[PDB]
Formats: sequence, structure tokens, C-alpha cells
Amino acid sequence: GMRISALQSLSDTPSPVQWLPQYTIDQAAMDEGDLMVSRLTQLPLRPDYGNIWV
Amino acid sequence: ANVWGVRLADSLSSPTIETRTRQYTLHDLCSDLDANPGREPWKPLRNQRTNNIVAVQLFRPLQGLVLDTQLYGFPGAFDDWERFMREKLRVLKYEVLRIYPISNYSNEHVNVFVANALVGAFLSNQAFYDLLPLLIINDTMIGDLLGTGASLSQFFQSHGDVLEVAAGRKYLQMENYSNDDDDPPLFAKDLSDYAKAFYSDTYEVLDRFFWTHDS
Amino acid sequence: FMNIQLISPIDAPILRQWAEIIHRYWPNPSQIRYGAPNVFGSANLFTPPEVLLLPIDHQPANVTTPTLDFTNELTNWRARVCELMKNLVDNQRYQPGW
Amino acid sequence: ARAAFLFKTVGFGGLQNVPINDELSSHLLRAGNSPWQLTQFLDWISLGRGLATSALVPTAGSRYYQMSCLLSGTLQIPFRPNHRWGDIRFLRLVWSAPTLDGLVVAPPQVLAQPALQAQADRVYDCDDYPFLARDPRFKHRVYQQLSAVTLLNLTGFGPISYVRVDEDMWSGDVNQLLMNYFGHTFAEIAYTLCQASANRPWEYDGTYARMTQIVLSLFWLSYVGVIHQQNTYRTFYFQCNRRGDAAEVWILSCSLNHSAQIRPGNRSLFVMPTSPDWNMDVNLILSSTLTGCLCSGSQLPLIDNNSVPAVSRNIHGWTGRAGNQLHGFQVRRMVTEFCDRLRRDGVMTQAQQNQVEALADQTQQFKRDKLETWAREDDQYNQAHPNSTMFRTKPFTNAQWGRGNTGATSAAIAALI
Repeated sequence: GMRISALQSLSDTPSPVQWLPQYTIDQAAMDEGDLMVSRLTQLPLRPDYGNIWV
Repeated sequence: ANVWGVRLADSLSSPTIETRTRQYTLHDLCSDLDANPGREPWKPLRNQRTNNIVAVQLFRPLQGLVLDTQLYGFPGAFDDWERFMREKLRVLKYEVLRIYPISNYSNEHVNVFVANALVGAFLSNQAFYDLLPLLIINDTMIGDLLGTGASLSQFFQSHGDVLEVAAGRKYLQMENYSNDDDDPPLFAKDLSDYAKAFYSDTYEVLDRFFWTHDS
Repeated sequence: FMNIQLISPIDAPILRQWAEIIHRYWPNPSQIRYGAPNVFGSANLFTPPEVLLLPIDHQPANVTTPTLDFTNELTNWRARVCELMKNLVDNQRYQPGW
Repeated sequence: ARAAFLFKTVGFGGLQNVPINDELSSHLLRAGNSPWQLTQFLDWISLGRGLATSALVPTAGSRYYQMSCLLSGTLQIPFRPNHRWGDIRFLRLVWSAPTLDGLVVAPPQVLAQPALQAQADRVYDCDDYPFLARDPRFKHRVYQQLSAVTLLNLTGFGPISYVRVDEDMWSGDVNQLLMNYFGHTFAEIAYTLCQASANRPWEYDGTYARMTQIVLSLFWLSYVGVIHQQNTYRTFYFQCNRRGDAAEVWILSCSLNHSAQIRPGNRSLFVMPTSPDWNMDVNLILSSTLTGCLCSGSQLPLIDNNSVPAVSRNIHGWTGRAGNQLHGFQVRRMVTEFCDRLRRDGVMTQAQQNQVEALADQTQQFKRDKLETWAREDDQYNQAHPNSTMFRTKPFTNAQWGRGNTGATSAAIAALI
């Protein structure tokens, strides 16, 4: 059960890219959602701070 | 989608057009022996980190090196190896042209096994004069070697109606191959005798041969 | 012994070379044909009938009046062995008492 | 050479199962638990010197049919699409190994569970089972016997034999080997050829293949009456002193009186008996067995679909669209054909013909009575014990007793020369 189509592709880009989400009518419990995030969370870590004022 | 540990892209694509065959003639043998332009019958392989050349890949007349490396007397460098090959092939070309006049035998085919074996024997300093009468096909590429009982076991032999041939080297390892993480993989084709080939006309005879032979 | 990355090329180069020599220049096994099964049959249990296995590669002779030849596998092994002996004998670390 | 390895199983005779039961199976395996019985068969018929008879195996054809039934019933376990061997039983029997060496009695847990229910007239391929495909020598060694079974089970009549005439078959080595068999009976030669075939499979055009084809041609040409002492085929022929008897003996002989002129070229045909008399004639059974043992190494011409029943049609390597037909004869009329051909050639008188025909009539009377009585006993047993339902001999009908196409096959075999 396949389709005939070559492996077209893109190249390596050394920069992070902007992203914006789209939602759907699917519904889930908020306490469940936070349970997964804490499981997948990459924290703790020390970030760079930057500048409040320039 | 997943096959043990490897992932698949969920779409298919295969080649649809195929080229044609081309016979191997005496003129093309001479031209390959010439190696004057960048038409040399070998190509270089480079390291990915230090960009230096570490091996060579071999082509039509050069695929016959089955003895150990020291017997061939190759130099460790690339440029010296290139010079050595050019010189020896130049000498062998005239030794061949001595036997076969160019205006007479221009339009005839060559026995490829014999070309590879002759080149290898010439480089290794074996008696190569026996192979020379076999350098032009007369009846059939396989049949001529089958019908000749007087040959050299260094290259090929006959088991009834099956021709056993020693598979030659594909890659030749220069001095710089340190088994690096960027050294190209040679896939065990740089060894002395990594395989054996059996040639015939019908697959039925081949499998009825491997009946008796151990697999 | 299985993988050569576990041996340091700077600490034990001699053993690195010896392992490489063993791994790529050990003799190859072979087989020959024998017997006449049309009367005697065969008693080969695990190998196929008519086949005799050897640990050393075999090549038939072309000439009935032989003269010395060194292209045989056994001489090639001895050549590796003698070269490897020469490496550690030439050592300046071995020589002082000699 | 041969590229396909298909075979066909036995078909029910109106019963609800394969016509073999536990009693007959234990009778077969009393001295050896191997389902491949072809050697033990040869020890039972005793070189064909007399009329072999047992309580459960009244004839030789009975044993041949029962071997066919056992193989057809039992080989359906490992040939299921799941290809498992040691999980279920067929009539208290299970397989010893994945390589099908022999049969043993099922363990108690398998005895508690039910048995496989086999089906009639199945066609199987040897390459489907992995352990057969892996080992070629094993496949050929068993396919010889499977070819013999298919030759019995292809049609409703007796076994099928193959006859070939060709001049280029003969060579120096064939002459050298053939001279050694002078003075031997047909059964002895068949025994030795079968053992040699068992030990080592034959080349496509080997000495043994051409030898056995020549032997079959000699036997059938002598059987019809074309070739005798006074008209030889390169001095070789087969001789019977007691034509028409219940257990005939044919002896290979050499004679220098004459040599028949032979047309060049290659010719062949398939012949078979239709009357039930073949159940007691060992030479015909052995001829079919020799053809079966040959079929492994070579490829025979296809048989036409119009000479075989419907279920046995379009088998990949056996039957085809416009192949050769089958030539069927029945025994009693062929004796008249033999005597007539000899008398026309001038080497036999009328009184000798009279004596031969009288002896053959007595023999046929005895054989017909015995076969009908055994059929009646089997019917009675099948009615008494509905849980057994067995057959001791291949079924037949009354219409098979009449002659049919006998003259045609006789003429064709005489026209092979």
C-alpha cells in the first residue's frame, strides 16, 4: 500500500527557525498535559542572561 | 516503516530505463593500455578529514591482482605508483602488438578473462606467453577456456562443464590507510582471495555442480 | 583481540602489527574430492559425501618435474613472521646489552 | 533436466477418509518405521519367483497401493501452510524429525488431542517445504519415490511405463555395461538399478540413464513379439519359456542369428495396463518403478489432459494441453497378439499357440476369481466396522475386464521399430 514518489529533501541549515501552531477541536485534561511535559522537560539548566537595558 | 532499527520513507522510486551492452575489442584494450589522457583505468580515493589519497579503485584490464601485494613491487606513494603502472602498461602494449597486427585484428573481440590474467601475470613476472594465444575469442568466451586443458591453475581451472575463476582485487590500499574513522571502507575486496567465481551456460548445471560442492 | 581500537598504536605498536598480521594473513581452509560412492557409498555425517575438508588451501600442480617455488601460502606466512621479528630486534631498547 | 517437483496424492474410493487404517499401517511398519518403503517392497515380492500372498496384503499391487495410501495420508501434516511437523497426529502416528526420517507412536498429550483430517486428490510442490528446498540431495532422494507414487495415482488404471527408441543412446560404455547383464532376469536387473539409483542420483545423459531406457525398450519390444531369437535388436532380446503363466520369468539373451533393421531417429510412448491382472504381475510394476526412479534426473514429455481424469489435469510438469496420449492394454489379449506376431514371422506353430492360449485362460480365470472374492471381503469389513473403512487393493469396476485399445497399443509398439 504505497505511492510512487522519489525522496525529495532539504539541506542542513545552521539556525533555529520560527514556528507557529494550529489548534483543533480535540480536548484533553490540563493536569494530564502538564504530566507529560515534566516527563519530557529538559530542565534544570543554567541559561545565559543577556541584558535588561541597552 | 520500521525494519528492526532502520527507518523507511514511505514512498517508492526505481529506475525505468536501461543501457545497452558493448563488446570488448583489441582497439579498446590498446587504448586502455595507453593511459595517456585522464582515461586511465583506475580512479583515486581520498580521506574525508585530511583530504589525502589513501586507496585506488581498479577497472577493466586491471582487475586481476590475486597474489599477495609484495610480489607486485608497488611503491607506497600515489604518484610513484601511477608512474610505475604507466611504464609497465606501455611495455606490455608493444609486447601484445608484436603478436597481433593492428590492421589485421582491429575488428575482433577480446577474451576478458585472458586480458585480466595477462595484465596480472605481466606485473607479477610470471610466464605470460601462454595466455597470449587466448587473447582473441574464436568460438565462445566460456567455451574456449573450457576446451583448453593446457592452462595455468594460477588463474582459472575446469571442473567438467564449469569454469572456476579467482576473483580479483577491486581496491588497492596505499600507504596512508590507517583504518581511520574517515578512511573509506574497502568491503573486504582488497584481500588476496576473498571469493571464487563459477561460470557456465545454464544455471541447472551450476546448481547440480554445487550439489556435490560444499556451501 | 577482536577489535583493534582497544590496542594503543603508541603504547604497543608491535602487538598492533602482530594482531593485524594474524587477522589478515592466517591460512584459508579448503576442500577436495575423493572416493567412489557408486559402490562404497559414503559415511560422511555432517559434511556432504565425496568431500574432504582441510584447514590449508590446496592447489594442483601443472608440471610433473617440479622446481623450487615460493608462491605457496606456507612461505608467505614465514615471511610475515620474519619481518615482524626484525621489527623488534632492530629496537634500540633491545640493543643496549648487544 | 527437470525444473518442477509436483506430485499428486491418492483419492478416496467413496469412503470418508484415506483407505488406510491403524492395522494396515502397523503391518507395513513391522520391520522398519520409515514411510519410504521402496526397498522393503523389493524384499517382499521375492524377485517375482512365485505368487506372494499375505492375509492383509493379498497381492503385490495391494502393497504398492497401501504404500501410496500411507504416504498420501501422512505427508499432509508437514505440507500445511504453517509447515509444522511435530504438532499433530495421523492415525496414532507422528513424524520423528523435521527431515521426515520415520514414524513413531504419538505421545500421550497428542493422543488426547484429535487427528488431522486429510483430503482426496491433493497436488503438492516439494519446494514449498523449507527443509526439502534447503537440501537438494534429500529432495531428489525422496522425489524418486514420490514420482513412482504419482505414476500409480495419476489415473484409475494400473501403473504407467515409458518406452523410448533411439540409436544415439548406444555408446561404448553402454555396450560394456550391457554385456554384464547377459543371462539375468528382468527382476534382478531392476533390483540392481534401483539400488544404484538410491545411492547416487543420475546425470541427465549418464550411462545408467541410457542403460535403463534401453532395458525398458528391450523388455517391451520382446513383450509385444516384435523381437525374438530369430530377429534381434543388436543381438539382444528377452526370452520367456512359459508365456501366459501366473509368474512369468524373462531372461536377457544374446543371439547372432539376425539383426532387425532400425530406422534412425528418436521415438517414445507411454503404455499402461487397464485390467486388474496387473495386481499380480511383477514385471509391469517394476517397469513403472524404474520409470519413476528415472524421472528424478530427467524430464519426460507431457501427457495429454484428455487421457486423464478431470482432477488430474494441468499439473505443471506432468500433464499438458496437447501432450502424448496413454496407450492402454489388458493382459489376456496381448498374449494372442504375441502368438500371432510370432506365427506370422514363421517361428511358431498352431499347436503351440493352442497350448499357450489354454494356459493363459486358466491363469486369467484364477486371478479374476481371487480378486472378486477379496473385493467382497473388503465390502463386508467396511460395513461391519464404520470406524476403520479400509481398502486392501485399488478399486476397480467390471467394465475394466473387457479389452480396449489393445490392438492399437500393440500396433504402435510394433511401429516403434
